[PDB]
Amino acid sequence: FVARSIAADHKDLIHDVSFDFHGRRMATCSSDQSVKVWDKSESGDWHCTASWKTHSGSVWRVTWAHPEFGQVLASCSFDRTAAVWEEIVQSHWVKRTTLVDSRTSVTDVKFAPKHMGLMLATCSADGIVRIYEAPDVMNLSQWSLQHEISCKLSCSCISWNPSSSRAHSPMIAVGSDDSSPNAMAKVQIFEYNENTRKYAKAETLMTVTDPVHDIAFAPNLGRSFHILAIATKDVRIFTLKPVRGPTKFEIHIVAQFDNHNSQVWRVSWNITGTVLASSGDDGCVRLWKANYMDNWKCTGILK
Amino acid sequence: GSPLDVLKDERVQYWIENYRNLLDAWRFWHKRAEFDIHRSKLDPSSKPLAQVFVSCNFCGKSISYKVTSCPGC
Amino acid sequence: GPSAFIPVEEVLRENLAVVMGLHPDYFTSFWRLHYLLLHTDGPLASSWRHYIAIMAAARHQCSYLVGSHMAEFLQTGGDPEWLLGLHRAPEKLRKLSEINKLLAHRPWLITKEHIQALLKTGEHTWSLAELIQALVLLTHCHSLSSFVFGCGILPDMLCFVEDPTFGYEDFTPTFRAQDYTWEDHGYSLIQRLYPEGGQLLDEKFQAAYSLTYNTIADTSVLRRAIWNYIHCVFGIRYDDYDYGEVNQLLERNLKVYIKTVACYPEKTTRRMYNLFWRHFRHSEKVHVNLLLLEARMQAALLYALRAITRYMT
Ligand SMILES: [Zn+2]
Repeated sequence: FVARSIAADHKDLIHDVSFDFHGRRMATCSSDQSVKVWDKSESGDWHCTASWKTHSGSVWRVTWAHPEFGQVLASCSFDRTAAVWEEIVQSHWVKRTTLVDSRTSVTDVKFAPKHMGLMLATCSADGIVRIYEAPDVMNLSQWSLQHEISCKLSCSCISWNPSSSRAHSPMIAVGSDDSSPNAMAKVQIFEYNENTRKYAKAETLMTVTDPVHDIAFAPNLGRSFHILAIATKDVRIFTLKPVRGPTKFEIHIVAQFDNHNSQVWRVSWNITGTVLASSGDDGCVRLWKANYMDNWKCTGILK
Repeated sequence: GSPLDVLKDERVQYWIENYRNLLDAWRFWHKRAEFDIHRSKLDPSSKPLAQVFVSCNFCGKSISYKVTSCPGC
Repeated sequence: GPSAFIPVEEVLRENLAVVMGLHPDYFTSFWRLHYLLLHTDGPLASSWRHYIAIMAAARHQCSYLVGSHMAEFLQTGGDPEWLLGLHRAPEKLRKLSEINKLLAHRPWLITKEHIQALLKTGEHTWSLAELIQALVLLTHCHSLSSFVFGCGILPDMLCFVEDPTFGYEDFTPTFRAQDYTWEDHGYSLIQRLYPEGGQLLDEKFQAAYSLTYNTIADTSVLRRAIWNYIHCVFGIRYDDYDYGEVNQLLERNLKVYIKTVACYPEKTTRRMYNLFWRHFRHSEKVHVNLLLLEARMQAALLYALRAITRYMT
């Protein structure tokens, strides 16, 4: 493995980088209140294409949407809002809407899987998470609010479940962050209940007490169960098997990795969903893979 | 350099049409295309070929002047 | 002629749009506001905006705006079946009629409980960005409905209203004027929830507030009188103004005219129009009958924004 340093030309901390659907574009954001888009070239070089200002607060998580709807982005910032920026044909990015409903700063925003239309979820610091929908696909300005859930605790991360089957109802994971010495769980699972058309309470991870800092669902591609990842002070991987109200689950723990000797900040899966990645305060990136017998082991250390 | 009275004659159009047909016999397609560019830029009266335009299924009207969205409705 | 109240010769010397053309700046600003509100893409659909305009104009019985608006609602993909009545309307605007009541008749009963019930979880819910457009639309349409009768412009409904015998009450928890003002407090909130709407409203408000009056026996005192009197009609009391000048600066004919226009605009008549200030020019009677919509809109917006601000505090 080799590295290629890229001139960020930012004025503050970069928070997230997200990749395009086809892997040729990537978007960056920072607490300097801006968003930049880089595209790869013929000689594998990266150069900037757009450097416009988006919000008036520190810009957190920035995501890409499926190009079936066009080249449409999203973002959240210290401004208690959320945007649905779009690129139109020289070309430039123009705003389409601004969802302003939360009294506290919005932390994370994640697009839904394709097979349920165009949706958008945002978690707020006060503990409210809300799902939006845009039934009129061709104009990304008629956004509507469909559901609202209360988490009874601060919200820090959100992750959708990409299971494309019709035997899995949609489900969303909520990552808490409160550090108050009162124990209690952090991660919770919310499951759609199409019988009643509302999101219910499915399961709650009781074995998680330390602050959760990032969360992620594993791509399925054919798997018959669900795999979860959690970015606590350690790295944990969970397995959830539905038994044939919400469905009843079986929660097992597979990995209890603690060779970062630090606080784990991020987690990220692959496309085929067989290798995991994570970064901690130590400063390097680890890769974990299964040794064909439900026995994970480290397969590289990138720094 | 023809003022718009000579070009309207039934004779001055027949020669151009017959030359174009002769060019068709040559199978000199691209030469004919270039000559058509020339004639069109030097003779406003000529109306180009009549071809197909596609039409929407809901509006019912033409799309020829969101990009993905139709301009009708 | 466009109007049966103003002579055609006067209009020629100086379908209802041409009437407002005698004022250039305000014609431009109003046309800009109308274009952004009803035609540009935004949080709501075009059909819903036209329906909102319809329901906000079918409140003063303005059989001019409940016209073209339904005549252009159909040509925008709207449902023809909806015009049978609100009973045929979807259960998404049914929550809007109760607040449409007081936004045209009795503004002072608005409070947190009304907006909260509007922003209530269920199978048909609004967001902030998609109800702030609705309330601005309703206020704009009420103001236009007042002004059109204020110029008496010459070019079913009862099946569109709930309890159509409401009306406006004279008046007598007053609204203190310089406690929540537009130029300091409300502008920030409307701009945050609606950036372009705030700027266009701002331009309209200062453009209307820079017009002169010419014929006077200091064309500012009568302006302030006609500006604050309509405000205290609604409940906002400016403490600084000395209110003797209100009665001492406007003829009782002017007062009855402005009350008839702003309260029950269907009650104005040609005799009612001409009975005040016959020795003037009609643009002078237009610049006065044309600022009342602005004052009405200002008061309505201030009350609505005071109602909404308490919901977040
Ligand atoms: Zn069409």
